[PDB]
Amino acid sequence: DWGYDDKNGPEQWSKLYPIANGNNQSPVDIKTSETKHDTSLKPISVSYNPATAKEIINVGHSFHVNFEDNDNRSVLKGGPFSDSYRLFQFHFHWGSTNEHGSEHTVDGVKYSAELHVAHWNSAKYSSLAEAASKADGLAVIGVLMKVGEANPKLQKVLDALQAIKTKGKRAPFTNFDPSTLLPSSLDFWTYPGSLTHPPLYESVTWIICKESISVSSEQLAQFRSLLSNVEGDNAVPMQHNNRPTQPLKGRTVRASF
Ligand SMILES: NS(=O)(=O)c1ccc(NC(=O)NCCNCc2ccccc2F)cc1
Ligand SMILES: [Zn+2]
Repeated sequence: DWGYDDKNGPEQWSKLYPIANGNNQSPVDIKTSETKHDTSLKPISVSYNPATAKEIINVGHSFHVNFEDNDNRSVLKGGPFSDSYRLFQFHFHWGSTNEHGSEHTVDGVKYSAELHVAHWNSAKYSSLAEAASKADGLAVIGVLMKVGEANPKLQKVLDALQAIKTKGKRAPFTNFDPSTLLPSSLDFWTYPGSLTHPPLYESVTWIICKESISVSSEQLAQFRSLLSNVEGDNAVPMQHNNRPTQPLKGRTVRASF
């Protein structure tokens, strides 16, 4: 059972998952003086149907908001992609204090949290299960979350957490368009990488937004008040779930701007 504590956490994941030391691991530190602007990168285009929102789940180390993915009602296009990618989930990462919590960093700067909006390649594969291990299978948008003013677009998400306080609880989460959480500008960096926790598949084309979104200190406290234990056990708050940045190993981070 992998986790984020000292015994089962990121520094130990390679014992069970050798790809943790691979050549396309995520997240990374984006050094802006080493990024390569690419004129072939098209703008990011997201078109999400709020009717595809399905369910919110406490998965023990985090929580997930999942989406119906039987058709192309909610898709990501453009950027580095020729294929359409189908939305299936968004979630967050955070840290134990405000000074860190993001997974990606920019010129060494750590933000307080990070939003991940995940999609799978339905042009080429028939299911998330098939796509998840393919090099071109997944596309995740990452948004860095900077501590500051309370973000009202987070409100439905935050209000839902009281119904999924402990591990394994789930509840309907409907009529929600997560493009409302994205920053005003979709200028981005992109690089080939991986899932940021086990099974750590090197299957993700990352889209990291240049512009951050805000989150308040109290909103972050709501994330950290989620419990990793099952109902009835001693409460164990979800204090953090961000992986340290990993070596680029010769990869190039491209810039759309
Ligand atoms: N933080 S993140 O990089 O945005 C991120 C991290 C993890 C996930 N999880 C995920 O994709 N599960 C789907 C796996 N497909 C089913 C499957 C097939 C074969 C073996 C195992 C298995 F579960 C998503 C995004
Ligand atoms: Zn994530």
